Amino acid sequence: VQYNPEKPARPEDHKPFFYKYNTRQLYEKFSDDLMQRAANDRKEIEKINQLGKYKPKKQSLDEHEVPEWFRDAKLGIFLDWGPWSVPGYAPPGSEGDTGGSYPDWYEFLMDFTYKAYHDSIWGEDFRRDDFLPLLHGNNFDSEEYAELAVQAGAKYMVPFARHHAGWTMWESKYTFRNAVEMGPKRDILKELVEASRKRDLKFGFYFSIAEWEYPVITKERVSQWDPYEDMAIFHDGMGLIPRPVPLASYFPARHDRMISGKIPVKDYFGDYMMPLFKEGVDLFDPDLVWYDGGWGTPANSSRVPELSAYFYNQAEGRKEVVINNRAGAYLDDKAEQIGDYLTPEYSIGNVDINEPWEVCRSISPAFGFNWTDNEENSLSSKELVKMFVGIVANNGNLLLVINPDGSGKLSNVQKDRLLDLGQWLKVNGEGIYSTRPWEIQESEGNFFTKSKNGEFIYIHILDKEKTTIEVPNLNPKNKGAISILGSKEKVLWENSGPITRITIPESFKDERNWPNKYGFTLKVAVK
Amino acid sequence: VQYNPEKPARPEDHKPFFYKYNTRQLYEKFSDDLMQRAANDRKEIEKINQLGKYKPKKQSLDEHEVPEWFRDAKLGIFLDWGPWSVPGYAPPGSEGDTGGSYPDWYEFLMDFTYKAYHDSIWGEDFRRDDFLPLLHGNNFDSEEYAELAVQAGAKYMVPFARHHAGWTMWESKYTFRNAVEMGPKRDILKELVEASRKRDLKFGFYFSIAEWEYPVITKERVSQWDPYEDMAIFHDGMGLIPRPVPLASYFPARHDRMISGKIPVKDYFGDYMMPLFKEGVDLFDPDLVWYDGGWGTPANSSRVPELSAYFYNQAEGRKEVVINNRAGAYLDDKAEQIGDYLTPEYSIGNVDINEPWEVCRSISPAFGFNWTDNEENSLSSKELVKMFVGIVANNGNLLLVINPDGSGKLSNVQKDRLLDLGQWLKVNGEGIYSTRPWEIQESEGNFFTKSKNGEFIYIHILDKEKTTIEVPNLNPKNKGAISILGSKEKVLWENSGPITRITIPESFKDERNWPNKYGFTLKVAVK
Ligand code: NA
Ligand code: NA
Repeated sequence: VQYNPEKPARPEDHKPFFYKYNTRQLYEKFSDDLMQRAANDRKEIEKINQLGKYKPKKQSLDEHEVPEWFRDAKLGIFLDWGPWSVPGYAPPGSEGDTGGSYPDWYEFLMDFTYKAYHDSIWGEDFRRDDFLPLLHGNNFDSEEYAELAVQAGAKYMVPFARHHAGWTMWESKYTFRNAVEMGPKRDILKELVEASRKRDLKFGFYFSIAEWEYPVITKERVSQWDPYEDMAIFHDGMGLIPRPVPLASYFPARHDRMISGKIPVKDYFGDYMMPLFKEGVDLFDPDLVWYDGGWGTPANSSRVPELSAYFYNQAEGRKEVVINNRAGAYLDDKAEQIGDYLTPEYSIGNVDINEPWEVCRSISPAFGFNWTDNEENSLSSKELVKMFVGIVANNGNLLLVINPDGSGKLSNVQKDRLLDLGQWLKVNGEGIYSTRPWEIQESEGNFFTKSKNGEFIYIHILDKEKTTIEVPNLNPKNKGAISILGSKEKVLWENSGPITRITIPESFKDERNWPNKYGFTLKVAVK
Repeated sequence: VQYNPEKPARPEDHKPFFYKYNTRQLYEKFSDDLMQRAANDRKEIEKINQLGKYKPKKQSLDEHEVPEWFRDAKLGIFLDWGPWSVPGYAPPGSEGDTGGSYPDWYEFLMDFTYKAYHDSIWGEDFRRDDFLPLLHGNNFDSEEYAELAVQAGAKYMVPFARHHAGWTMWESKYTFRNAVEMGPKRDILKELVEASRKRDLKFGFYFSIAEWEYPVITKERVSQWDPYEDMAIFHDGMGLIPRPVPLASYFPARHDRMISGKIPVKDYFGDYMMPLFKEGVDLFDPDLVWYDGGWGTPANSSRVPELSAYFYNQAEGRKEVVINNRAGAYLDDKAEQIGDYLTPEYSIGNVDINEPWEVCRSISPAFGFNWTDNEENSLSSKELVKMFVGIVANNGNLLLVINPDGSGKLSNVQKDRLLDLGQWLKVNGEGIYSTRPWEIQESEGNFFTKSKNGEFIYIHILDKEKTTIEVPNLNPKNKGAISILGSKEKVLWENSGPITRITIPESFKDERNWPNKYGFTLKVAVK
């Protein structure tokens, strides 16, 4: 029952969590029915793709274009919440190759990289699924999360609808491992989509392709030591740590309490994943699909191309939609990809400025709550603004991860950063939303954007140690063509051959006279 | 400290077992030295095989013949004792394809098939290596074990020198996972070899080829989640349950306390197994090598042919020696085998009567102590005698497994069966030792053997409901050519064309007048 979510550890009278049905019980009651229902959905998907514009082929899917709303959005919120939020930890030195830290991998890595921590803090008898009842979500207010996104200046919201251990934020007909059956006992994704739609936030559907473990029905026994000859555990390469592939032996006392709620199938992809995706799309009508966890199986074999075509086709002539690039390797036997935009993770890297892209990260290294995170290891508001503008100037969006604890509460450090960014965007948003890169992006610590129609150039000034700005080939319309967003203060400037030389007004030498203390923005009418 | 070995469960104040060195410490201190020492041993082995009669080739090894002493022995004792003896359990329904039950697989299957039992009875925090201090061996008297083998009528003794988790009954220079460092704190194999030699028992060296897990040194990291980039866990297919092959990621909090004492190497076979085998052979000068655990790697790749040639070669001119057939599949890339005799396990199956073979089993299904075993699920003395004679008549030896508890004490049920068999053999042993199959083996519940020279036929009579024995083509020498071992009672008989008809003396109708109550034996001087 009781833990402090801000310093989470084993409760004093921990009892094991047994879902009303174990995995064999779920097999005996639900598997056949689920597999029949899945067969029907697959036929529906095939027909929609038959009738529709888009076919499950790269050639066909690549012709879909990034919508204007996505290019114009610039800022999204990535709502990284789930059972992993309860322990809310990754240890020092366990960073991924991205450079990020992954508390949101705790459910898997508790038996591996994070096991020393788990053994001492939670106990060796505390299983993955024991976290599910502890994810009560009593401070999780879906209305306030949508409002916070708005107040942060975000134009889209992507909750972690279903991550790699298979727990769905929505009430599903294809799994009892869902938010109504387990944890907060409410349809969290439904609350969030309703809260988002009534605020004009675009809504993204985050969907893990593979899962770390899934119980499957087999035609032969895996080994002679197995209690069941008709059942196994399915893996692909998603977990990165080598496991038996495709099948591991199934042992109830080992597996049941890391797969609570999951109904066995013969075919993980066809019988479970495909219809679960369809259900999410059909129920929630997302504007965006954010695939993840598809590096373990080629997109050809996982059948994600059919899901991508479906998503496009059920939207055609209703709304413009977009998909990320994480469907997996697209082969025709590195590989190629499908999807509308690249998703560099934590570290921006070398980006192609010609095509819109999206970086995902939180204000710290953490993907998922880390209870040890605080002001000193997180971005300052100043650093966040600076980082955001740099992203936008280079044709990117920021999908800003936020990391609530097991109660669903967001730390003040994270709240304050979001509200400071949003308050900066309230003033300077005209130089951000619906902008495109200019022929210069960054110069002398100043950042440039242009309005998509080309009438205005914006210059974001973040450093109070500045007096003159020299901009080659700016070409202001007339001597009154330069102003400051959110201010009446007149900007004096002169041309000097090709270079425009701007003197910062006297009052703006001190950043307490700025409309917003984290930066001011010059608006330049050009032509 | 305290458990009841006859009903073993988690001690009351269990503390974790940490060997003075963990796996990284063993790597830093000992690995280099071990790998240099291994290099020297490998050169020694290569030279011995270079200069010697036998080469590491099937053609060469197959020319070695089963020694007369093995064919003449008939009965051996298989001393199945180790860390697994402490928990002393396998659950119902977990039988191998052999039909046997394997408490001696507990160390592995505690995380798999036997995990339900282990979780409730020992606890999820109780690791494999926690059993090692509990194997105190305070009732393990090596002198009495050798004497018991003699009193059972056994001619050879095969202790479980090293089983699949790698714990050596001898003090080794190639592992700290040995009987002196861990468990009874004495050189158990040394005690047993000395006790055996002074009783003229032949001595067998039981040696597992593969182990379930071994820490190995790598040239690159297995996954990005690994704490060490220079280390992994090596597996082959020996465990049967699929594992990552050849390498799994290594995690100290997961692995260290199932591999206590084991010094990491680059090459499991070359750097560890080969020199450990050599050490055992050189130190103990065994008459017999009993390989096991070689079905996970072909004999070609494990390099066991070189060990077989070595063993033969270091014995040439000193003693006649023998090897079983469990080196592994012999290929030249359904496969062939090397070794001197077949080893059907638990169930005899279809045997080739033309070549000597050996069946291994205990008086119950169990390989390894099962604390729930008792009189009612074990062979009676009568059934054991009957089973033994059937084996011998078909050209087999019985390698009779005995199963002590964690204190090293053997159950009375097991002791009584052995003493009854030995007492039957004391009387009737002339019809067993140094015998060969006759043209009839079993007929009408009677069993036949012949002396190896062909002078005598022996007929073992086990059922008191018998008055006449009719034997085709038994040609007795003269009218006084038939007697009863251990008795002066005259045996009357008549020929009737091809058939010899023997009347059982009046007194022998009741089995209380038999020299031994479990059977009497006719001795027939023939042509
Ligand atoms: Na495209
Ligand atoms: Na041979």
